[PDB]
Amino acid sequence: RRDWENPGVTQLNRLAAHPPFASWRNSEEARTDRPSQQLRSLNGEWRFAWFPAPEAVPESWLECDLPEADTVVVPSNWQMHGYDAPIYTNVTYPITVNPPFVPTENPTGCYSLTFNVDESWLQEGQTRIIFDGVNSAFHLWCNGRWVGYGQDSRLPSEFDLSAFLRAGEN
Amino acid sequence: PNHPLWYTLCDRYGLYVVDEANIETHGMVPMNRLTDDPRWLPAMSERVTRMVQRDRNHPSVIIWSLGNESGHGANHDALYRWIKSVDPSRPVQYEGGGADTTATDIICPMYARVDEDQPFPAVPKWSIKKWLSLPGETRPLILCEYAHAMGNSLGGFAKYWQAFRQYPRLQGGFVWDWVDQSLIKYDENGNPWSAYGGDFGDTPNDAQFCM
Amino acid sequence: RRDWENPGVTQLNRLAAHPPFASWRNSEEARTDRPSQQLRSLNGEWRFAWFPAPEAVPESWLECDLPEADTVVVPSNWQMHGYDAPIYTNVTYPITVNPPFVPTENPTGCYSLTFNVDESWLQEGQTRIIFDGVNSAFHLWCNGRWVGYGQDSRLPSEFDLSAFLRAGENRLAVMVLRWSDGSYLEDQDMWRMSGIFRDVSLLHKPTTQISDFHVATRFNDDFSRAVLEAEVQMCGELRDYLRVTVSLWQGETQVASGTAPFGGEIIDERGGYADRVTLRLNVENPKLWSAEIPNLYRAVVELHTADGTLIEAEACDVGFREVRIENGLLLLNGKPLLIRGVNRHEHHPLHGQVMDEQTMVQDILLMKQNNFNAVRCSHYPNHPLWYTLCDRYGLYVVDEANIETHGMVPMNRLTDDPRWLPAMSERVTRMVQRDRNHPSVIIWSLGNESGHGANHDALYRWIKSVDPSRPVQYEGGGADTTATDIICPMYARVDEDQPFPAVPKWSIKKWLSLPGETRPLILCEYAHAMGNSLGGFAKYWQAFRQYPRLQGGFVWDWVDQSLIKYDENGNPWSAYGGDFGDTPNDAQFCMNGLVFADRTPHPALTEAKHQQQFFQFRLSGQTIEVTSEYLFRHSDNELLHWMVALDGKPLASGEVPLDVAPQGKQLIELPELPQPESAGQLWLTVRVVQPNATAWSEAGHISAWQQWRLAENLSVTLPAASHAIPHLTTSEMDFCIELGNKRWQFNRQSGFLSQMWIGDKKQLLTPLRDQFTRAPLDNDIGVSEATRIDPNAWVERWKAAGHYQAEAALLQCTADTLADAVLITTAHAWQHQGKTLFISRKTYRIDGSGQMAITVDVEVASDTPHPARIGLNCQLAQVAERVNWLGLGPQENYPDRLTAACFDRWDLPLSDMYTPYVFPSENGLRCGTRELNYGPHQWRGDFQFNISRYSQQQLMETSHRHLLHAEEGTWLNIDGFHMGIGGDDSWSPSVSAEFQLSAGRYHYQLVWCQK
Ligand SMILES: CC(C)S[C@@H]1O[C@H](CO)[C@H](O)[C@H](O)[C@H]1O
Ligand SMILES: CC(C)S[C@@H]1O[C@H](CO)[C@H](O)[C@H](O)[C@H]1O
Ligand SMILES: CC(C)S[C@@H]1O[C@H](CO)[C@H](O)[C@H](O)[C@H]1O
Ligand SMILES: [Mg+2]
Ligand SMILES: [Mg+2]
Ligand SMILES: [Mg+2]
Ligand SMILES: [Mg+2]
Ligand SMILES: [Mg+2]
Ligand code: NA
Ligand code: NA
Ligand code: NA
Ligand code: NA
Ligand code: NA
Ligand code: NA
Repeated sequence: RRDWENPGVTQLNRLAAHPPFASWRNSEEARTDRPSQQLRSLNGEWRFAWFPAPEAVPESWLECDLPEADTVVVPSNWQMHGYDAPIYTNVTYPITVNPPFVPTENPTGCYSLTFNVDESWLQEGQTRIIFDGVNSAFHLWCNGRWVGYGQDSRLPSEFDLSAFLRAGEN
Repeated sequence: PNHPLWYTLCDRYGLYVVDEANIETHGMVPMNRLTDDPRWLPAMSERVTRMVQRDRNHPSVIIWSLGNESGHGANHDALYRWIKSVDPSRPVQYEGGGADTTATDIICPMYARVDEDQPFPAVPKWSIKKWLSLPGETRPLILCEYAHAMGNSLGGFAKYWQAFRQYPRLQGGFVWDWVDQSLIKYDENGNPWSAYGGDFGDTPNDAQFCM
Repeated sequence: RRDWENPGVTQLNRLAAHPPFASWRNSEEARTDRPSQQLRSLNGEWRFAWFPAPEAVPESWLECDLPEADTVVVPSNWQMHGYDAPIYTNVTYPITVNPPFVPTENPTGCYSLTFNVDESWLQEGQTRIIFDGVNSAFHLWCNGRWVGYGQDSRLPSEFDLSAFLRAGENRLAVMVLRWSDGSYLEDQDMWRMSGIFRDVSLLHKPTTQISDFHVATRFNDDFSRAVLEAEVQMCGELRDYLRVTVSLWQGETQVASGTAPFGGEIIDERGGYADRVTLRLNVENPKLWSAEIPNLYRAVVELHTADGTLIEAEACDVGFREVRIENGLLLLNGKPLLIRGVNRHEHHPLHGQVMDEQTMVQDILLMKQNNFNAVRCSHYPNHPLWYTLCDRYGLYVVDEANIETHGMVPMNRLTDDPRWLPAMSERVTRMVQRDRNHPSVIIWSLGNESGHGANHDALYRWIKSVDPSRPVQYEGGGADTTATDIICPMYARVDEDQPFPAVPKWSIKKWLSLPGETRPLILCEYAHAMGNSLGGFAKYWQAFRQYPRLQGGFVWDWVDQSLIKYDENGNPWSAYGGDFGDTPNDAQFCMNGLVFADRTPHPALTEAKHQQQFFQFRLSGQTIEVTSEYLFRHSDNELLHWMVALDGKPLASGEVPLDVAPQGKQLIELPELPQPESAGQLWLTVRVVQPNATAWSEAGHISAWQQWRLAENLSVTLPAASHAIPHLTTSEMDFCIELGNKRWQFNRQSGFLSQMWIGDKKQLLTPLRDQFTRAPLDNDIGVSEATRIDPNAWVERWKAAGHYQAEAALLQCTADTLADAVLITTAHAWQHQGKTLFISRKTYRIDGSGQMAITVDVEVASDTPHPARIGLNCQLAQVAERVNWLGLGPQENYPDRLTAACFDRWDLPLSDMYTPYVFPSENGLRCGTRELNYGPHQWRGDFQFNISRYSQQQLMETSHRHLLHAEEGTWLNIDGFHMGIGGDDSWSPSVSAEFQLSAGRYHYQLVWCQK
C-alpha cells in the first residue's frame, strides 16, 4: 500500500484527538494535578535499529529483538545519536519535489520495547498507547500484530491496545 | 503545535500564545500549489482540526494560525471558517498569500518595514503604517515575524516600537526568532563547537541561516 | 484493508475530477460537438455474478470469467435484474447505524468485460476508463492486476489504464459493494439500489494535454459588454512553443478568439503557475442566457504548437449570465428571479436509477410545458447529459452534492465530525470541478438533511472561494444557518408558523423580516404532492408575487418513485415500499410526484401550471389588463383568445396578439357584448396560445388562462304547471310515490329512498344515504401506521371519533300528500358510544313534473373533529359511457385545489372521472357543479361530486390500484360540502382552517329528475 506516499491516508486505526487526559480515579488527585496511576510513561531505554529503507527491514523484527539493534534513550531524534545526518535547508525541500512520492532510500528507524502491564488493565477498561511526536510517519505493531499508522510529526497519535495486550511481557 | 508541557507553562507563567498548525509548503511553485488543491484538503484539515481539539482549553492560546508559508489556497479559506465555526473565542490568523487575505482576522505580514514600502508583485509588503489605512482596510496589524535577528542584527528595532506605540492598530509582533538552531559537534580533541548547515555533510544546505 | 468501512479512504489511484472531456483531434468536430474517436463507450453486454459478501468472491474471477455469471446490460442496477431486492426506506438507514461499519452480508456485484483496444491507443498518449456512476463502492482490476478503488455513487471515477492494457483483447474486473462507509452519506429518501448504473467509457488523451479549464463571464453595469475569461491547465512537459487558443462561436460565426503561451501571472513569493494560462476575450452586446431564452455560444479550447499543429481540443457550451444576490434579492442578469421549480430524482419504473436521453428530454419538455423554469438535483449530482439539456432547453439548476445523513441522531452527528470532513469535501469539490462550466447551474447546494455541522461551513466557504459566480445554499439545521446564502426551508407554510425546537419553520412571510434577516427566501421543497395533493398551492404563489424577497421554491416532487412488477398473468402494476419483501420500508412515501412514473400527469400538475403562469390578468369593465412576468423576453409568440359563454353556451369570442414587454402591461378592450335574453351566468374565459412551435412545445400550446364571472341574470320565470299529481301509497315498511312511468320508494324503517323505478326498471343498487367520510387521502393519513399510530392525523381523529363506525338512527319519517306533490320528511342521528356526531334533516318534494327536490340541513357536533364531507351517496344500477356536467373542470379539483379548473360544460368518458392514484383514496371530485348528467339522470344545485365504479369502502380497503375491481353499477357521491385535501406536507395535518368543515350547521339542496 505504501501509505507514506498517499496524502489520502494520514492514519489507520488512530483514535480521535482530545484535550490532555490522565484518567484519575480520585477527585482530589485530579484537583491537585498530581500523578495518575492510569497514565504511565514509556520513556526510557528502547531498542533501535536503523535501515536505509522500509524494504530493508527484516520480518523477524516484528516477533523478536534484532541482535544488531542498540539500546537508546527515547524520546530522541536518531540523527542526534549519529545513525544518519541532520539536514538544514530553508525553502528548498530536502527531497525531490514530486508529490506524493518520496525517495526510494527512506531512512527507517525501527524502535521496539518489551514491557509489562498491570493485571487489572487486562481484565477491564481500555488501554491506549500515545506517541506525542513521531517524525514523520510510522506503523505500529504490538506482539507481532499490526495496530495502526499515523502522520503529522507534531501532534499525538493514539491507538487502542486493549485487544493486543497479554499477561506477562508485551 | 508544541510539546504539551509548553502550553501548561505558558498558562501558569503567563505568555500569550499563537498556536500554529503543522503546515508549511514553502518549497512549492507557486507556494500555494498544494494548499489550493482539494486533493490535499484532507491532510491539511487534520493538521488544523486535531490541533484545535488538543489545545482549545488552554487560556494561554489566544490566536490560531493556519500554518506558515504555504501561499494562499482555497483550503486555507475552508479551514479558516472551520475554526471560526467550532471556536469563536479566538481570532484566526495566517500570513500566506499577502498577509491580508480572506483567511486571516489579523494583518500579519512578515518583515514588513515601518516606513518603507516593498511593492512586490501580488504579495507586496507595505509599510506597516500605510497598510493599516489602505482603502477599506480595518483590521489590526501584528507582524508574525519581524526584526530578523541573524548574527549582529536588530538594527532599527527601535523604529518598530515607536510606531507600535503611536498607532493604536499597530499592536506589535513576533521577533524572528528566539534561539539559534546551531548543533554541537566535537573536534579531534573532543572539544565541542557550534555547527550549522552543511557541517554534517548535508547538501544542498543553507548554511548559517538556521541561526 | 476493507476500504469500504473506512471514511478515510474514499478512493485509491483515482484521477482528478474535471469538466466533460472528449479529446477531439479536430477543431471542427469540437466546435460542432460531434462524436469523438478518442471517446469510446463500453456500454453494452457485460458479465455479472452476484455474491452475498466480498469474501465469497472466487479469486479465479480476477483472471477469467465465471461460467456461473450471466450476461447483462450495463449501465443497470442489479436489483432491476432480480439478483436481490430494492429497498425503500425514507429516513431510517437500510443498514444498522454503526459507522463506519456495514453488514457482514454485503451484497457484492461482480462485473466483468472482455473488450478490444487498438494498438494506436497504446502506442502513445494516455488511455483512461470512466465510470460515471457506481453504487456505492468498487475495486477495479484490469487483466488480473488491481487498478484502484472509488466511492460516491453520483460522480465519475476515472483511472489510468495505460500501464494495464495490451493491444488486442483485455478484461476488466469490477467488484461493486452495495454498502460502504459512503452509504452513511447517501441516505436520500429513495429506493436503495446498487451496481454500475451510469455510463462506462474509455478516453484517450495525448501525453501533453488539457487537464482542466474553467470559463467565467463578467459584465458591465447594463450587460451590454462582457469579458469571457478562460483558465486552462495542462499536464505534460512545458515547452515555449505550446499555445492555447480559446475561440468563441455563435453558430458558424466566430465572435472572439485569444491565443497565448503557458505561464500564468505571479500569485505569490514563489512565482505563478507555469502550467496554466488564462485567456480573456471581449464580447460586445453578448446574447444573454436565461431559462426564458437559452442563448448559447460555443467555446473551443485548442492546445497547439506556435506553428499551428493541433495537439487536442476540448469544448463546452457557454451561457452569458450573471448570478448574484444584491440587497436581499437573487438576481439573474440584473433581474429578480421567481423560481417556478420542482425537485427531480433520477427514476425510471423499469430501469430504476439508470437515466436515458429519451426520458430526460421527456421530463424537460413536460416541465417547461407546465411553466416550470427551474429544477433541483435532489439530492446528488445528476447524469452528465442532464446539465447539457438544461443548458440548451433553458432551465435553472441547483446542483447538489451527494450528501444526506438524515438517519443519524442528531442529524448532524457526522457532518459536525472532523473525521468525516474528508469524505464530505470530495462529494462537494468533485461536483464543482465537474459542473462549473454549465450555465444552467446557477446555485450550488451542500447536500440534504444532514443537520448543520462545522463541515458544512468549511465547504460553504470553499465553494465561495473557488467559484464566486454562484450563490451557495443548504437547508440543514434550520434553513438559515451560516452555511447558506438563501433562506431555503422545506415545507415552511405561508401564514402558519411551526415553532419546532431548534429548527422552527416560520411562516415564510414572517421569516423574511426576523430581526437582522436580509436574505432572499426560496423553498428547497414545498407542496408535497403525495397522492391527491397540492391543496393550498395557490396560497404560495399569491405570497411569492406579493413579496419581493419570496422568490419561489421547488415543489416536491417531479415523478412517483413507483416500480413495475408483474402478476401471475404477466400484467404489470405499480409497486412501492415493501412490495419486494424489503423491510423495514416506508410503503407509499416513495410516491410524491406531480406525474406518475410513466410520466402521465397527476391532476395536481395542471394546478401547478396555472399558478406558475407567466402572464397575470385583471378585468375592469370591458378592459382586460395583461401583465408579463417574463424578465427578459417580449411576448413574441403569444396570442390571447377570449370567449364569453352563458352557462356553457358560447355567445362570442375573439383573439388579440399579445405585445407585452418583459414586466410590461397590455390593455385589451373587449367589444360590447350583447346582453342575452336567456337567464344564467355569463363567464369570460381567456387563454394564451403559442402560434409557433418551440424547441419545447407544439404550435397551439396553451401557456396560461383565467376566468371571470360577468353579468348574471337570475331566473324569475315559473316552470309550466303540471296536469298531474303524484300518488302516495303507504305500507308498514314503505312510502311509495307514483307519477307516470316513475316510482319512488322510501323505506320507513331506514328512512332513506331505497329505490327508484323508470318504466319498472330499478335505478338503485344501494339506497341514497348521507355520507360524512371519505376514503383517506395520503394527507389524511400522514405517518400514522397500524403499529405506530399518530393520534393527530385526520384519519385517526375521524376513526377515534367513530365517524367511520357511526350508524344512522331514524328519528322521523313522514309523508304528506300536497296539492301538486308528495312531501317526505326525515331526520336521522349518527351516534357513536352514546355521542351524537351528526343530525340530518331532509324533505323530499316530488311534484307533477316528475322532479324530486331534496333539501338537506345537517348539524355537526362542535366538539367532534370536522368531517371530511357532508353529502349523499348511492350506487346507481346503470353504467353509462359518458359523464356530462356544468361546473369546474375538466380535471379533478378540490376546494383548496380548484384554481386551474374552469367553469364550463364538460363531457368525458366515465373512466376519466377516476384518478388512478397508485395508493387508492377519495378521488376525481369536481367542485362548483350546477348540473350533472349521467344516463337518464340529471342532478341540479350547487355541489361537489365524484362518480366511478369504485365505492369509498373499496378504495379505503385497497392498498394498490391494480387490486381494485369495478363494482356493479356506478357509485355517486354528491357533496354539499367537502374538506380541503391539504399538502403543505404529508406527515401532519395541513388543511387550512378556511377549508375545514367547521360551520356547525350546513345546508344544501338538489333536484333530481330524468333528462
Ligand atoms: C530565503 C528568504 C528569502 S525566506 C525567509 O527565510 C528566513 C530564514 O531565517 C525565515 O525562514 C523567514 O521566515 C523566511 O520568510
Ligand atoms: C417523513 C418526514 C418526517 S421527513 C420528509 O419526508 C418526505 C417524504 O417524501 C421527504 O423525503 C422530505 O424531504 C422529508 O423531509
Ligand atoms: C413561448 C416562449 C417562452 S419559448 C422561448 O422563446 C424565446 C424567444 O422569446 C426563445 O426562442 C427560446 O429559445 C424559446 O424557448
Ligand atoms: Mg500518507
Ligand atoms: Mg472508505
Ligand atoms: Mg431525507
Ligand atoms: Mg456601452
Ligand atoms: Mg381563477
Ligand atoms: Na499600537
Ligand atoms: Na532561518
Ligand atoms: Na416575490
Ligand atoms: Na418521499
Ligand atoms: Na406574439
Ligand atoms: Na386505500
